[PDB]
Amino acid sequence: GPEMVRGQVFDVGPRYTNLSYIGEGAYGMVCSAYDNVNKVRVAIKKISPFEHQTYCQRTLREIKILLRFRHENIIGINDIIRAPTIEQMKDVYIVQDLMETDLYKLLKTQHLSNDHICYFLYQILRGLKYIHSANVLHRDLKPSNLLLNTTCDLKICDFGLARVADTRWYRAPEIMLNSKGYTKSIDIWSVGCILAEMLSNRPIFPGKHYLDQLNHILGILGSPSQEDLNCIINLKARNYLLSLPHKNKVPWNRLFPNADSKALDLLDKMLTFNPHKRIEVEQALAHPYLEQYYDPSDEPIAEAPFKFDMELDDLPKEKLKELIFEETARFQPGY
Ligand SMILES: O=C(Nc1ccc2n[nH]c(-c3ccncc3)c2c1)[C@@H]1CCN(CC(=O)N2CCN(c3ccc(-c4ncccn4)cc3)CC2)C1
Repeated sequence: GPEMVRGQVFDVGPRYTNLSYIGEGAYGMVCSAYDNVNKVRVAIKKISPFEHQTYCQRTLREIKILLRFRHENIIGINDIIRAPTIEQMKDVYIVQDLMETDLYKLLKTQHLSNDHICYFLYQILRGLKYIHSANVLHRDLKPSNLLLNTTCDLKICDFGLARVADTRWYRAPEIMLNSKGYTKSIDIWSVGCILAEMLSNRPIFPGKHYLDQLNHILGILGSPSQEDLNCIINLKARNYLLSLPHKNKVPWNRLFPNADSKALDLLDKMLTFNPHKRIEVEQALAHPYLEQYYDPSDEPIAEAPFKFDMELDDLPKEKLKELIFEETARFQPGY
C-alpha cells in the first residue's frame, strides 16, 4: 500500500518515499519525501481541487506560472504526479525543492538581527523584480510565502492568486478602499508590511475588517494629503477618506526604536499611502539600506513577460481540469 501522513494518502511511489508532514491549509497538505531517482529530499504537496472552479483556477495558475518562471529566489516545480487519464485524476502531487522553514514560522521563535533582515529583504525584492519584470502581480505576499534554507537563502512561493498586470493584513490600502486601477505597487506594500514584521515580530496593520485595518494604517501614516486624495479614481474611495478624522503621522522610529535608520527610510517608501508615489522594485533594490547586496548584474529579469490576462475566470471547472491535465503532461513519459 501507499504511504499515509496525518490520514492523507500520498500515492507517489515508487519514486518518492519516506513521506513526513510539513504543513497544511486550504490548498491541501505538504510533506517532505525522498526522491529515489535523483537521491535528494524534496517537498511534495497534495492538491485535490477538482470539485470547484476557484480551486482549479488557483491550481492552474500555480502550475503555469511556476513552470514558466526560473529564478533563484522563486520556488520551482521539479515534477508533477497525477493519474494517467483525466477521469482518474482526483489529486495532483507537485514536487518542489525542500527548504528548512518559512518566515512565518521563523518569526514565531526567533528575533532577527539587522544582518538577517537586510539579506531577507534583499532576496524578497530580488525575486519580486523578476516577478514584476514578467508583467505579473503576486498579490499575496506574506511571511508564510517566503521559504528559507539553512544559509538564509529565500524563495517566494504560492502563485495561486497571481495575475498578469492589466489573512488580509498584508493588503494595500487601495485594494481595501476599492480605489480601482491596481498596479505592481500592491506587492511593494506587502513587502513593506513584511519588513515591519521582521523588525518587531508582529504584524504592523492587523484589523477585524478593512475599516479597522484602514484606521490602523492611517493612525500610523497619518491622513492622506489632499493631493493624495485627488489621485484616487474612485469617488466613493475619496469620499470615504474625507469622512475620517484627521490623524498625524507617527514617526517610524517610535514604533521601531532599534531599527536601522536606513531600514526605516525604505520602510517609509514602501508603506507610502499613494500607490503612484510608492517606491518601485528596482528603486527599492538601489536603496542605501541594501547597499551590501545590491548588484544589478546579478538581479535578472524574465526572458518573456506575460502579455495577456490568462482568461480563466469564466472557464468551467471541468475545462480547467483538462487544462491542468495538459499542463502536467510534460512530466509524463513520451513514446
Ligand atoms: O508552495 C507552497 N509550499 C511549499 C513549497 C515547497 C517547499 N519546500 N519546503 C517547504 C517548507 C515549508 C515550511 N517548512 C519547511 C519546508 C515548502 C513549502 C505552498 C503550499 C501550497 N502552495 C500553493 C499551491 O499549491 N497552489 C495555490 C493554491 N491552490 C489551491 C487552493 C485551494 C484549494 C482548495 N482545495 C480544497 C478545499 C479548498 N481549497 C485547492 C487548490 C493549489 C495550487 C503554496
